Amino acid sequence: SIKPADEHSAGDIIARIGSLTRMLRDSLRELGLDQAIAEAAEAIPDARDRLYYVVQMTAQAAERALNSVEASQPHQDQMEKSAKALTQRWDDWFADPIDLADARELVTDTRQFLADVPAHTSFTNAQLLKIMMAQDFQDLTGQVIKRMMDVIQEIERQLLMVLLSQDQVDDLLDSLG
Amino acid sequence: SIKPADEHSAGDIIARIGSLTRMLRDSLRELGLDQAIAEAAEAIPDARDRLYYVVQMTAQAAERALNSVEASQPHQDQMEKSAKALTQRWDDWFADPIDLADARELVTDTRQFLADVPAHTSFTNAQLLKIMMAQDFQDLTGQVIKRMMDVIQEIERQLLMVLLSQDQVDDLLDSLG
Amino acid sequence: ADKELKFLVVDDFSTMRRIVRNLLKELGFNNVEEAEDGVDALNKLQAGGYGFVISDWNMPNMDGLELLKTIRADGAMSALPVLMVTAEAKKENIIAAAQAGASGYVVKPFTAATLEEKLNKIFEKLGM
Amino acid sequence: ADKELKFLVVDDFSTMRRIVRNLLKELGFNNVEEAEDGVDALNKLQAGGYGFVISDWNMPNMDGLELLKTIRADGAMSALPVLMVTAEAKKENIIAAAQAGASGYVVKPFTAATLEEKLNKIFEKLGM
Ligand code: BEF
Ligand code: BEF
Ligand SMILES: [Mg+2]
Ligand SMILES: [Mg+2]
Repeated sequence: SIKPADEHSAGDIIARIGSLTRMLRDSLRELGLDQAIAEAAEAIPDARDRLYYVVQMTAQAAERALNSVEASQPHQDQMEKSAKALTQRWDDWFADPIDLADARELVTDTRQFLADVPAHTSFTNAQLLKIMMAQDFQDLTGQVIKRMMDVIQEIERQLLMVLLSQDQVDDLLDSLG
Repeated sequence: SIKPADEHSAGDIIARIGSLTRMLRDSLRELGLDQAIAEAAEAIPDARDRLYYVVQMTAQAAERALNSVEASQPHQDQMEKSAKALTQRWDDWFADPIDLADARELVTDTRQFLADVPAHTSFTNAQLLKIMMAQDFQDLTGQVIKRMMDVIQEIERQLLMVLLSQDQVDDLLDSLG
Repeated sequence: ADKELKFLVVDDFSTMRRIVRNLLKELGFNNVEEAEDGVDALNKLQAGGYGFVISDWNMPNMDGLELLKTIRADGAMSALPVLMVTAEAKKENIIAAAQAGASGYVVKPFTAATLEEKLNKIFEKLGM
Repeated sequence: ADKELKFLVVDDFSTMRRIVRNLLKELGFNNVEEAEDGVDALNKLQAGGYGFVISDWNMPNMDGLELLKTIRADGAMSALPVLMVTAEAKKENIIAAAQAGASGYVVKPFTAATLEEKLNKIFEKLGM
C-alpha cells in the first residue's frame, strides 16, 4: 500500500452517501412524492387481506362440496347394491323351483326398496344443491380480484411518477321506509 | 394588482420544479435506487397474470362441478319418480280386485326398474368424482396466492428503502434413466 | 305467479347467473334470459316480453343503479318489477337503490330460501 | 398390493390431501394418514408402520425433496416407497427428485387414472 495518497477515507464515502440521502429525502419532500410512495406502501397492508380472503373462500367452497360428494356417495352406493341384490333374488326365484313363499317375501322386500329410493334419491339431490349454491364464491372471490387488480395498478403509476346479512338489510328498508 | 413587485414568474416556479426534478433523478441514480423502484414497477406486469390466473381456475372449477350438478339431477329425478310410480302401481294391485294379469306386468316392470337403477346410480356417482377431483384448483390457485403475496412484500420493502403434462414427465425420467 | 313469467337475470359473473337460473328453475320459472350489464340488459328489455328483473349492482358499461333508474324512467317499463341481488351492503347503497325504485334487495352470499322469500314478497305486494 | 398397506399422504393443502385420500379409498386403501410438512411427516414415520409415502414438493418447515433424502438416508426407512405428487414441472426438479431416490413422479393437476397408473407401476417394480 504505497501508491498514491490523497485517497477518500471511509468517512468521506459515508459522508457522501449522507448528502445524497438528504438530497433524496428533500427532492421527494418538496416535489411532494414523499406522499405518493407512501400511499402505495400503505396499500400493501391491505391487499394482503384481500389475498388472504380469496384463500378463505377458496378453502371453504372447496371443502363444502367436497363434503357433499362425501355424503352423497354412500347413498348412491347403498341404493345401487340393493337394486342389484333384488335383481338377483328375482332371477333366482324365477329360475329355481317354484316356491310361493319366497315369491311373497321377494315382493315384500322390493316394495320396501321402492319405498326407500326417495329418501336416498332426494337427499343426494339436496347435496347437489349444496355443491351448486355453495360455489357462489367465484362471483365474490372474483370481484375482489377485480378490485385488487385496480389497486396494483395505482401502486404502479405511483412508481411511474417517481420514475418516468339479509336480516339487517330488511331492518333498514323496513324501518326507514 | 398593485402590491408588491419582485414576484416569482411562472417560469421561475417551473424553473424550480426542474431543479428538484434533476436533483431527484440523480439522488436515485447515484444511490442506486433508480434500480429498486424499477424492480417493483416491473413486477406489476406479472402479478396481473397471476391474479388473472386465479380467476381462470376459479371460473373453471366452478363451471365444472356446476356442470355435474347439472347432469346428476336428471338421474336422481328419473330414478325417484319411477320408484314412486311403482310404489303406487303396487299399492293398487294389492287393494283393487285381484287381476293376475296386472300382477305379472307389475313384476315385469319393477324388475326393469331394478335393472336401470345401476345405470343412474353409477353415473351420478361418477359425477361426484367430477365435482371432487375437479376442485383440485384450491391447492393450485392457493400456491399462486402463496407466491403472489411474497412478491407484494418485496414491492413493499422497495418502497421502504426509498422511504424510511404427465406424459412428458415420463419421457424425461424414462429417456435419461 | 304465472309460471310463464319472463325473467331477466343480469350479472357480470357467469357463475352467478347460472346459480340464479337454476334457483328459478327449482321454483318453476323456465322462461329466463341472461344479460352481462346494464346496456345489454336494456337491449333485451327493448325486445319486449319481460315482466320481472333481477340484477346485480357492480357491472361494466352500465351498473345496476343506472339500469334501475333507466327502467323506472322509461315510460314503457316503469312498473317492471326489479329485485336487486348484489354484494353491496352499505346502508348508504341499500337506501340509494331503495329510493331509485327497487322492488327488493338481496345481499350476496344468499340462501335459496332467501331468494324465494323475496321473490314472493314481490309477487305479494304487486298482486302477481 | 395388500389392501392393509399403510399410506402417508403429505401435503400442505387440505383440499389436496383429502382428494388423494378419497382416490386411495376408491382403490381400497383405507389405512391412510395425513401430514402437513416434511418434519411432521418424519414424526409419523418415526411412530412406524408405514410402507408407502406420497408427498408434495413445496411445503413449509421441510420441503418434499428434504423429506425424500431424509428417508433415503435413514437406515430404517431407506427402501420405503415414495411417490411424488406435486406441481413442479421443470425438468431440472424432476431430475433432482429423481436422483434423490423418488419411487415415482406425478404432476398436478392429475387424473384419478394417472394416480392409479403410477401407484401400480410402483407396486410392479417392487413386487408389492
Ligand atoms: F356485483 Be354485485 F354488486 F354483487
Ligand atoms: F406443492 Be407441490 F410442489 F405442488
Ligand atoms: Mg358484480
Ligand atoms: Mg404444496
